[PDB]
Amino acid sequence: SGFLIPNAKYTTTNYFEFYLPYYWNIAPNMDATITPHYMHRRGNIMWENEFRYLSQAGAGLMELDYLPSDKVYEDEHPNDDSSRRWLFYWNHSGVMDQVWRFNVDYTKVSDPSYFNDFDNKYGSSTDGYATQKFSVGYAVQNFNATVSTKQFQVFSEQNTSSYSAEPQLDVNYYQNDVGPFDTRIYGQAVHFVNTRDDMPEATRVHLEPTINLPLSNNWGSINTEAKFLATHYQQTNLDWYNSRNTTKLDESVNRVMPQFKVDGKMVFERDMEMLAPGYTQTLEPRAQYLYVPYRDQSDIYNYDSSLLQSDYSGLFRDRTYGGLDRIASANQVTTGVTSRIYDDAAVERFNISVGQIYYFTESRTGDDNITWENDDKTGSLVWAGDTYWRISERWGLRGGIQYDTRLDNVATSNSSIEYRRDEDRLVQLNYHYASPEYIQATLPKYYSTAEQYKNGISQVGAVASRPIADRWSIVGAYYYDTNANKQADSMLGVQYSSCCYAIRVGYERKLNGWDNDKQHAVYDNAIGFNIELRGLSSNYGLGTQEMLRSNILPYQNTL
Amino acid sequence: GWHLRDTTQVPSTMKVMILDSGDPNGPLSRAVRNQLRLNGVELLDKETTRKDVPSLRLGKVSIAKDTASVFRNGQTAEYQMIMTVNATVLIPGRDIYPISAKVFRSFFDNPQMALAKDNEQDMIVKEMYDRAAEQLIRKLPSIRAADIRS
Amino acid sequence: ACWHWWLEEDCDKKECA
Ligand SMILES: CCCCCCCCCCCCO[C@@H]1O[C@H](CO)[C@@H](O[C@H]2O[C@H](CO)[C@@H](O)[C@H](O)[C@H]2O)[C@H](O)[C@H]1O
Ligand SMILES: CCCCCCCCCCCCO[C@@H]1O[C@H](CO)[C@@H](O[C@H]2O[C@H](CO)[C@@H](O)[C@H](O)[C@H]2O)[C@H](O)[C@H]1O
Ligand SMILES: CCCCCCCCCCCCO[C@@H]1O[C@H](CO)[C@@H](O[C@H]2O[C@H](CO)[C@@H](O)[C@H](O)[C@H]2O)[C@H](O)[C@H]1O
Ligand SMILES: *CC(=O)N1CN(C(=O)C*)CN(C(=O)C*)C1
Repeated sequence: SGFLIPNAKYTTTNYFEFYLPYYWNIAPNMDATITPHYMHRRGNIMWENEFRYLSQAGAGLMELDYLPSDKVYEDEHPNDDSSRRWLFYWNHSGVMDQVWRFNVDYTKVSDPSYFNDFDNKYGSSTDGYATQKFSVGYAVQNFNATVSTKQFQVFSEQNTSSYSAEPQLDVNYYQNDVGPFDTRIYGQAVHFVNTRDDMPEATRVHLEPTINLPLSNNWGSINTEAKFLATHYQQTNLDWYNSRNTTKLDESVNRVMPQFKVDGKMVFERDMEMLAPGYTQTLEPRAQYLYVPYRDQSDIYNYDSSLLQSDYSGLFRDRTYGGLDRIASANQVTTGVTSRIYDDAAVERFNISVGQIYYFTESRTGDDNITWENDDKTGSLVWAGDTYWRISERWGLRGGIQYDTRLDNVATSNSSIEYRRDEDRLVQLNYHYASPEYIQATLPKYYSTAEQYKNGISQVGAVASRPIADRWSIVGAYYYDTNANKQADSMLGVQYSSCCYAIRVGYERKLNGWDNDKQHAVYDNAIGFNIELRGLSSNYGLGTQEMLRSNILPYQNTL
Repeated sequence: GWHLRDTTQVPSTMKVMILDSGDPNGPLSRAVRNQLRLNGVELLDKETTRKDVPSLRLGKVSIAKDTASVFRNGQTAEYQMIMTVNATVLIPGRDIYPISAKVFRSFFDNPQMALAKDNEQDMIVKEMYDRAAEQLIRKLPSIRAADIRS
Repeated sequence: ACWHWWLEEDCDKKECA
């Protein structure tokens, strides 16, 4: 236990700042780090305390940041009583005695502009809200029961009201040998309460009994699943919503509704010889009929249901929305097909997948607040396609396209190509696109109104990392938005690694915020150095992946 | 020249097998147990009296959720969810063969219905384990090819 | 009034109470 090497950086938000670590072993499995952070523009010292523990309940990390005073928060907020800043973070995860599960994910800030001002270690400036979760569960092989508490704090100053589950109880029971049928049951009891006092609160009790018959062969499979959904709502604090909306929520809502689903998966093979001998191509059709009756949910507030994104494996879901408030009607068939190419060692080299949903009736739920650019209701409306090609042991490419006929445009698309020799040598190109029609559909009205959200997503990203002489590592990343012809992110990093020490110099220019006065984006720079000690262990890495995680758009490996 | 799959997805020497993990009541072990139940595979209890039976040891789970695109103000637009699953197959005369499974999923962030979005994220977690289990099934008989070439 | 639990579809509220 002692002082580490103090280390400095220069940002445009804090000007020149430095860290002075001190490390402490309380007892082995418990350590702590107390770090003064002197920042010059804010003109004070933030005290950053980390405390990591390992116990029988699991492994956890606690973080406490305290800035006693702020000149800048006194400048752009003169009317507040104090300019103090604080962060509290708690991440706990563990399984005790193989049946008890404890998970804590807690993050509370003093002010909604915290992560735009300070360092991004356990949060990010990209984050729009902070999470506060507790969950305790008991899980054995045929039964699980989890109680949880989910509270969120929203950073955006348009509407800070967000609902919370205080508490939520989930019960699952399974029994897979009732004749030829497999049965399961899922129950949920959840109390929804909002931060504002004029917004209506609820208590949901849900039961879901389910039977299914699976049959399988060497070449195909079929699965028939029958399901009930019983839901009781008790809704209170209903006066303010009913005083200003045309439709009326009721205080006691019963919703009992079936679900019938037939799934069928079909497999063909072929020995393909025109590419190479021994290669095998499998063609896999898949079909699905789903029928869900229509019940009117206009008398139910939307607390925890959001519209689900429909990829190729997301085509075959039995739920249009997540959660349990909005369950859309279904009279649909989903048809998809997947071609796979295996090599002579039965290792999968290529796959391509393309599918569609045909709707016989309109998927309606009682209220239709999502807008569409045309009135297409039935027919082939949603198309999806995925691809993955492993070109060699070093190359790989992924692709995904999602088209909606109701948007009259491709909804989302992504692609990536990656060359990778080892841990240290890599090039990756990636592309992301989301249409502004789908932004107008699945996101609320000020996103389609305000200029920083209404253009959709079209970014090209280039990541590279290269060593020199097995002691220098150079890392670069460039993410660029092609709609505005403006950059989103830049990152550079040069690290010299020796036998007992390592020096890392990092640079990042990032999108951080938006200026509401002059209507343009806000960029911040950061140049910094880190010195760490080697030789105490077998860590002879060049630090490439620790530099690849250091920006607001991280590296992930796509082979 | 297409033809029906006359063979099996799981090899015939892995028709009876032992499922081992460091968390047997987890969602991964439940997904792998379900996916071996759909292929007719008989599963034995851990530390059974039956020897020369091949084994599946499930390793650790890496779930990551990171920012994949930003808006013009730098707030997140796309959340990329990553699942990495490691496992080893013990053929108890021959060899230990390691396999992996990595699952890519993707969803928008919406703060204003954020609790809704997080239930969405839980549903995505409930899918990914299942998909990861399928990829482990799709890496069963290459080991059988590696059971011949060795 | 006019409640459904089985596979019959719900209908619109301006003709039924
Ligand atoms: C998870 C378990 C869910 C259990 C809840 C569902 C159980 C099935 C409903 C039977 C409830 C007994 O309730 C009896 O039947 C119906 C159906 O709700 C009620 O009728 C109700 O209709 C609707 C609710 O959808 C509302 O207008 C109102 O709350 C009430 O009129 C009757 O007023 C009552 O006599
Ligand atoms: C078959 C399944 C496998 C397919 C794999 C997926 C491949 C995806 C390719 C990567 C995406 C390329 O990007 C694709 O082209 C352009 C932008 O370049 C977008 O196209 C859109 O924007 C451009 C200009 O912004 C205009 O022509 C128009 O408004 C619209 O077509 C597509 O909607 C997108 O899908
Ligand atoms: C394949 C991987 C590629 C790796 C290489 C990519 C990373 C290389 C670094 C790119 C960043 C340099 O990009 C350049 O940054 C400077 C930083 O002063 C910006 O310059 C900026 O200066 C100041 C900020 O101090 C602002 O007032 C000004 O409006 C802005 O122009 C430039 O507008 C941008 O063109
Ligand atoms: C109570 C009920 O279900 N119905 C069926 N009808 C529909 O229009 C759906 C006819 N009807 C009324 O118009 C009141 C009664």
